[PDB]
Amino acid sequence: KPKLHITMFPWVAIGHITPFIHLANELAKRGHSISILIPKKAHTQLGHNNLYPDLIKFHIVTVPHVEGLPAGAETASDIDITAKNPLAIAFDAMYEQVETLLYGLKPDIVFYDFADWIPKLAAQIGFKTVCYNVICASCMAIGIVPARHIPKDRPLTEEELMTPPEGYPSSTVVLRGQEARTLSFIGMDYGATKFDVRITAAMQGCDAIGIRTCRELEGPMCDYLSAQYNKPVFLSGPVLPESPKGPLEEKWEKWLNKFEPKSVVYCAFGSQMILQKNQFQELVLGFEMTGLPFFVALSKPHGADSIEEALPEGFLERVGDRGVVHGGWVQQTQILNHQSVGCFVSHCGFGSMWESLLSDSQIVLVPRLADQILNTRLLAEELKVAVEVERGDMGWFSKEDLCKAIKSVMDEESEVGKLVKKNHAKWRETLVSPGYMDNYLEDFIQQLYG
Amino acid sequence: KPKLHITMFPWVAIGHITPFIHLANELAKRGHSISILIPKKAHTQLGHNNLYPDLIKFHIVTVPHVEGLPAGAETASDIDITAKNPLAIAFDAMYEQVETLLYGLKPDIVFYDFADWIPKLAAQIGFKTVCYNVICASCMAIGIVPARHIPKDRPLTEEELMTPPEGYPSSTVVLRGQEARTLSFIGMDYGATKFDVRITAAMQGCDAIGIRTCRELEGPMCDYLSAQYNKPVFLSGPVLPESPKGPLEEKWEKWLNKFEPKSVVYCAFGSQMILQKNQFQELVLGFEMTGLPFFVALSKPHGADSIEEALPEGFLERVGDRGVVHGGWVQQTQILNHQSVGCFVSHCGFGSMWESLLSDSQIVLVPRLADQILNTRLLAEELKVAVEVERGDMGWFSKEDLCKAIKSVMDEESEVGKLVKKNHAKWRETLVSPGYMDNYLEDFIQQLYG
Ligand SMILES: O=c1ccn([C@@H]2O[C@H](COP(=O)(O)OP(=O)(O)O)[C@@H](O)[C@H]2O)c(=O)[nH]1
Ligand SMILES: O=c1ccn([C@@H]2O[C@H](COP(=O)(O)OP(=O)(O)O)[C@@H](O)[C@H]2O)c(=O)[nH]1
Repeated sequence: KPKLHITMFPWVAIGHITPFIHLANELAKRGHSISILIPKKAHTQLGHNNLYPDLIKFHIVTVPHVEGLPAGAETASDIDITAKNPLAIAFDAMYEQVETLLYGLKPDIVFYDFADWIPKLAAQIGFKTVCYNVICASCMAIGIVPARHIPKDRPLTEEELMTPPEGYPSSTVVLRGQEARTLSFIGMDYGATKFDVRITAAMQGCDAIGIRTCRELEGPMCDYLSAQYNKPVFLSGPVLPESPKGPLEEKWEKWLNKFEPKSVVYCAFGSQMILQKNQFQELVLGFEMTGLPFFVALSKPHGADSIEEALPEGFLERVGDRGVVHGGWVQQTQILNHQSVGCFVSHCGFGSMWESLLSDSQIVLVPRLADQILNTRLLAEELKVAVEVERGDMGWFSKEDLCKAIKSVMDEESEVGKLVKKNHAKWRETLVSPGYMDNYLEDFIQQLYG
Repeated sequence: KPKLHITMFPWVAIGHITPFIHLANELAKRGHSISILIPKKAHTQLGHNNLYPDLIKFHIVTVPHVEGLPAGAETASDIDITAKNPLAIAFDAMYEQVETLLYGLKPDIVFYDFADWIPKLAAQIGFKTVCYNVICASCMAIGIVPARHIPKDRPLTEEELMTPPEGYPSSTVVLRGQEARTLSFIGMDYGATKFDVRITAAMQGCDAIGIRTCRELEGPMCDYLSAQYNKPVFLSGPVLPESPKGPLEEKWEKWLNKFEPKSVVYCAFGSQMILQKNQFQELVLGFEMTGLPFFVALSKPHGADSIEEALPEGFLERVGDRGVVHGGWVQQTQILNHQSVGCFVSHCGFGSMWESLLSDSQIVLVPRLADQILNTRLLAEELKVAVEVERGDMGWFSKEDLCKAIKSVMDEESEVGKLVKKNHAKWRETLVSPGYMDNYLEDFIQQLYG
């Protein structure tokens, strides 16, 4: 059969564009032609990521200036929350450029997420569509689904956000009372329409729903979504990029080598999150309390001159060589693979979650966003491969709760540590077995053909 | 099941508002609540048509004055072609009042045709929409459809207008040669946008397409439109208003009784058309040529003192009592049912088309507008229940051509006459069968519930 030509049109945020590029590389690796339509700044930012330049082509789309849009703003990273609606309205206004490009490109299949109008173009130009979602299936399933009723005129109440929709498959993968605000985005105003109206049309318009997940983790959610929207659900798999090769930085390798195997606690909260100073101080003190060696790589809190200035007084001298607090970017995958590292404290962001699952380190989760919480519930509560830190009203976490969670996994005495480790081993050796990722890619491509 | 609440917002023309009222009367008969939004002058003209005042409510919308709009102009009837764009801009400018009214009415379903912005209000307020078209499916299918490409700049050449879209279901229901201009409206500027842009958004925005037609006549057209737009198509049926059950004027009953049964040729061209004097004279001369009794009810040409003054010299003396030319409105349906009448010459306007099909009279068609031509092609060529008069460059028809058409159906010898009568009898027996109209309405309502 001939290779497919697929055009991708993602929402204008780095967190959306990058996974599409990851999918595009896996598809082009199998010989399909991919055209990706993105703003100029994102292309300059992410242009090196193209691994198959003959097959993968970038086409620049101009972001129209509209009332309220800051000058030079093309992506979600450029704007603060005040400009949310104008960016969305600017995103909707590139309909007519996208129509012009698609007429020339003539793709077999178009991938989109937030552009609910693309199916209108599918009927006009004649192409199939996949609604491809980088975020968790549970988020979609618990949030914007026909079973849940969302009022047009008023926001959802906290109890409405807390209560899962009728037929929702899990009692475990649920939000609590204080975490409801994390789901309030589903009904938020997003340009001309509210977000749930936009997503509902995107899901109903597509030929198929695409989810960046695997059945073993999220099978019940995908079926619920398939029943709810009466659409086939295609699972690409996680589509994890090849993790960085080359030697780990020698200073870190030397410092880690001072410690015993599996004895070091590594902490990182992804590339986006920046903690507030009081939470930052509370976190480092929690690590100090454990008495174990710790390596924490975190951005300094906003407006702080340095990591040291943000630190609580006397912290450095007491810790000595036990711990490192580092303001810079680090080779996370190489550090996790180091023999000295035995525990990973993360926010359960998508990349960190999969790296934790693939690693042999103990998993401790401090989620902030709604997906991180739901994925934390899956890992800690449903699968019991991890423990979750208890958290306060704003998501705030105390040093005692963080210390107790780390100790619960790290001590050889602790029964919970043995239990999560045994469960973690069983999932890992499913997840790392040869062909597991590739089977998802192949079946996904085969589903595109249907 | 609970009754539906339906709001109708038709384009500001009497020819659009009245059929919407016809559907509204039929829907209210089955207990649904209808709110109809129209300008004040249209309400005074059409208010008596409301048969179910508890269920059907009129809400007045003010037509804003905008640059170039004639004073007091609220409908297409008020304005000449010079004001076409100002009327459209005024129609589009009543967006704010319609939005305010829709917030108050809170309808389940909204019916619209030219108001392409209505689906945007649907997304904001939360209602389903039907794009309801009084004009025939064939006109929609041949004209503004994704398969046809219309430049947003230059106009569609006569050969482009002549050529039907790719996949168009009929070879027969097509425009010929100099008729191409009759379709030129599809690309015309209509206020801020060109007409095909407005209709394309309206068709793509709706939840379903509604057509005032039946599957038996126009089924392939409806399917083509459904495939082209990837939308459900709902067939209301013709929704014919009940004929005015009144005694026929005695003078006409007496004059018709002078002649033999099925021997009289009746001619009328609808409620809108006014012939030019030269075409008017050519028409009456064609009737005289036939030698048959004739009754033609036509408006006198614009600016003419009387029908008699417009007549070619000597016409009334030669015809005597054989024929009548009447400048006034007549009871068309009762005259058709009179036993003396055997033939109906019409312009194939929508009402005259259905009345001819339901009658036992022979059908002779002289179409002027694009919908009238396509429906003439369906009746005369596709089904062969009628004959068509040949027409000249401007739609002009010669008196010799009209005489030959009438003689082809009226002469008992004519093989063509026997054929159209038999075919007409077959269709009439289907069309008048009990429950035929009501089944379409009931199925239409059931589709609305969906
Ligand atoms: O110091 C750091 C922090 C993060 N990451 C990488 O950043 C990626 C994205 O983080 P994740 O998806 O876990 O969370 P997010 O960045 O989306 O908030 C992961 O693959 C991590 O390996 C890294 O290499 N070094
Ligand atoms: O002298 C006349 C002319 C017309 N009609 C009626 O006017 C209606 C509208 O005509 P049609 O829809 O055929 O053409 P249009 O008015 O749309 O051009 C038809 O139902 C005719 O029966 C009538 O009763 N008397």
